[PDB]
Amino acid sequence: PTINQLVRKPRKSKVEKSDSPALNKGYNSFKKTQTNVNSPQKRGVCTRVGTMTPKKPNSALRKYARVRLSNLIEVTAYIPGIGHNLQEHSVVLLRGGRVKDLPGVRYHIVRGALDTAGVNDRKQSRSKYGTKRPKA
Amino acid sequence: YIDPKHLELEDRVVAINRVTKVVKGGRRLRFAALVVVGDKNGHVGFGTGKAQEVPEAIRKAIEDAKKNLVEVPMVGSTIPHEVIGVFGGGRILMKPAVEGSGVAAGGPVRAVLELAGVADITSKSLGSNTPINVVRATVEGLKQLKRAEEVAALRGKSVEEII
Amino acid sequence: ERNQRKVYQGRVVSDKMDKTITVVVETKKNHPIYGKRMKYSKKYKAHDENNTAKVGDIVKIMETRPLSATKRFRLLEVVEEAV
Amino acid sequence: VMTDPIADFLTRIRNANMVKHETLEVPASKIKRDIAEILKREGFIRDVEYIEDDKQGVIRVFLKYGKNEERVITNLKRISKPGLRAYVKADEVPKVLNGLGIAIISTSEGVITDKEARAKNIGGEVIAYVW
Amino acid sequence: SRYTGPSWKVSRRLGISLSGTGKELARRPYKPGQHGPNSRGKVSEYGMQLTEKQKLRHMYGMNERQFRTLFIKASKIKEGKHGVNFMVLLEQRLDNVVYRLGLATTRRQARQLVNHGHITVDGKRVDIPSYHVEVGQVIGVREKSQNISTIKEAVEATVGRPAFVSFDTEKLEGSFTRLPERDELYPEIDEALVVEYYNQK
Amino acid sequence: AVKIRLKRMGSKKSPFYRIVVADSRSPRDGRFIETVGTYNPLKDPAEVVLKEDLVLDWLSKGAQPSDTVRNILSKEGVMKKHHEAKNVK
RNA sequence: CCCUGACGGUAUCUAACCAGAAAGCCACGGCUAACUACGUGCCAGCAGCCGCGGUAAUACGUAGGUGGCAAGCGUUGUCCGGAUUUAUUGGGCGUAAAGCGAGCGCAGGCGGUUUCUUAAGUCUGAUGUGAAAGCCCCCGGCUCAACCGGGGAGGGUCAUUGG
RNA sequence: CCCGCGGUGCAUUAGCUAGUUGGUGAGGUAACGGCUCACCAAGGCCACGAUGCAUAGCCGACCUGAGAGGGUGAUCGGCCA
Repeated sequence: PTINQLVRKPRKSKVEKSDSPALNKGYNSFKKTQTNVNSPQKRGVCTRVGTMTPKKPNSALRKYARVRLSNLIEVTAYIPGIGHNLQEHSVVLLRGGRVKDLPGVRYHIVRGALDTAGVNDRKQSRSKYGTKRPKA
Repeated sequence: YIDPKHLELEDRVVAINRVTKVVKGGRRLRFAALVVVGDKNGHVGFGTGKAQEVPEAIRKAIEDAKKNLVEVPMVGSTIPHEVIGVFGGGRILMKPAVEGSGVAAGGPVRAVLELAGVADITSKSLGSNTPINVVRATVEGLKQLKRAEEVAALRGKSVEEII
Repeated sequence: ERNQRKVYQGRVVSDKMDKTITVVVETKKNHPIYGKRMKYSKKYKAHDENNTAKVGDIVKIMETRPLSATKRFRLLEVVEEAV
Repeated sequence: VMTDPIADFLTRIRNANMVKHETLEVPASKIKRDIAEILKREGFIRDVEYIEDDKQGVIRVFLKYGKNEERVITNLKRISKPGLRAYVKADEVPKVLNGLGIAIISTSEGVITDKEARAKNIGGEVIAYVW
Repeated sequence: SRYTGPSWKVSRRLGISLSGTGKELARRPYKPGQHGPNSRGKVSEYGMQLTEKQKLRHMYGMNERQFRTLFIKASKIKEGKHGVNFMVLLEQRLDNVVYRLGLATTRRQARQLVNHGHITVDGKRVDIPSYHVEVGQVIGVREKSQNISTIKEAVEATVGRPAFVSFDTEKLEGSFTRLPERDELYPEIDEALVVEYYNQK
Repeated sequence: AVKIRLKRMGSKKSPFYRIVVADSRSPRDGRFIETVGTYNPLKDPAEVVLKEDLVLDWLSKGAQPSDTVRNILSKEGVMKKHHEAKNVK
């Protein structure tokens, strides 16, 4: 533009948005829900369990859950590793991370942090998957 | 003019490319090579050639690369002034630097700059990053470098009158 | 009285009130991001012992003390009259 | 309509330089004559002759070429523009092309080169870069 | 931490001796592990700058934080270059002073001698090996208990005494005469690859 | 109630003090009017630096020292000069 | 002259004895430094982006080896950079996204040559002020360093007065 | 206590004010003043963004960037509530 056009109407940039938006929450206790309080994790209770089939061209039955969070908004979350122990109404912890298997899943549960349990064969990257060091 | 290829020259591969041509039935494949050539004293050329295997390709390219060479003036391991070289969607800015600072330059341009004996210079690519056009733009920008003596000769002045 | 107040210059704009006139003082100032100079205006109220000066006059005013809810200036002199 | 006669002068010089012929004529003005003298003193122009009949003009410039017909001015640029003016302070005077080129500055004591201004320690409006 | 491993795998991985030319690369000059004798293709220009940096870091046995702070400090001189001033500040640390003087064979031994409290600068004891020895400071050998087995023997066999080091083998005092120069200091590895390695850190 | 008092500036167990003239309502390490010298409780014969041409000017305007400031202002011979200017004229 | 320590028998210094009590986390297909075995067979699983897995997988899971850092090492969240991807510095509109279907015109933005004058912008000098602590420069003290202290510069689109 | 200048989003928020704007006098306060009264008049502010709605204590400073900038106002100091 001419610099007179710029002075009449300035430049405006684009606005960025998270991909873990249910992790900036607020309570639903006294009045309403507040957005200032960016968290690294949130916890919740799993209202179902089970399996689902991935996109094209993968092929599997990937384990997942649906979870209600402390701020009372609902999301589905992937449960990783080989073999878990999660049943209805067990309390879990979520972190960010999006799976590329199917739409609608944007979170991971963290193993070995609440009712969820670490996987019981691992020997190589136990800091993920929440396995303690074995004397073997 | 021709800097004639009769020196001690250390070449360098900058890129290779699997390139096809579909014919009746299936597919043909060649290899294209991009090579630089210089002596780390102020003479640098680029050249490319293609063949059916990688050694034959790089050979034909060094053949081509030696046919062209540029003079690349400098004033004590640092370019005389600041230039911007543009060639078809590749824009490259080059600045004089401080003594012992190094070369801060990207992949293609640093090969060109190091094989001419440049030691301290800053660069930036405000353009596309296709290796051939980056190399061509860089050489296009060195050709604009002016010696301090030539300017004083063209005008009716002496040096130490314009510096 | 070795300390000094502020005097200004402007062209009278309203003269409807009794003993009070609005004076616009005009100046140019730059843009913070871009360079060029824009013009800027602010209006002042000044006191008139007898409702003398009229529109288009080029006046000077001086700072006093609160004389009302809005007026803080008095009329020094008329420099150049409109016709 | 014409709004920048200094820019028109500069573009005449650059246009007639790139096509490499040896004369040029412009309508005269007190500022263009000043920068024609500054261009003559440093070694970009060969000569300048002043005709004047019944309107402002004119000014005739004689360009200059190397020994193998190469060009002594390589480009030329207008810095302060009507629409965004550029003022410079005594410690902000620019050095175009590491001293191998000149800048032209108007001060309270003339229209002078950028060396003569950082030797006097003043600043002003910046007209042009010629390198 | 410092390091305690086999110390000789380290030289076979950099391709440089690191131990006073006493040959760790005598037999098998290749790298450790299964794929040692069977080398493979080219190395990037990231591998080259990394390998130079690791060569210098393992020469004088320091950690990565301290290496980087020393490098950032050498950059505030602006009298000379930036790799020369670095490799020269590296030499003025009390461990190299004990190595060069000749009271110890290795640098690990010199480090343990200055750590366990057996040396003194200007009479006062100093215990920490990253100390910065300035020019003209006679460092001594704790004239309390200078009758130890290994110090005695390693003063006899002088494999290398430089042109900037002064010393007398009776009172056991040494000092730097003046600052060294690159010609006098490993003109073999680099100081430019290392400077480039820290440009994009 | 202008005062002349000490102000702590050490780390945890190595204290240092600035000699400062402050309104008495202010916090010990808060706002002050100006600084007048320095004092070091370590350094076995303790170190005092001070201007002593502003101390004599504040003293004659009604400022008042604390107990330690008076001790280290008499070891410097500033109270004698106040004595010889006021009750002598 | 004389008189007072919560920390506290704290820091510290001297003597004897013993290599004895004190190393883990991530990665190794390309980006990006570091590879071979066995198990399994589009399953179980992995992924930041490309993408792996259907009988000889350096991409899954173990073992051996190797690389990076180290009393820490990885993961998630938030912000600036890379991003000239809102471009004053520093981009564009024939066909890639982008010239209103065209005119007439109030306010605004910008304007030919020249003599004298003014000093609003512009340039420049002197004085006041822009706290202390911070970043930075020189010097000094804790065995070194973090840290602590002394003397300076810097930072205004600032005010007043003279060219 | 009064004044110049400076730091936020929305025009899918354009009209807002009736002690409101000015004068005469009286009361009142440390103090000037619509600060509050009685009378007289019809003024004041707005595209150079009034009004309304949403969000926010402000600064020395701190992180990042070649710079111009952008993002924060926790420990420590100043002002406010």
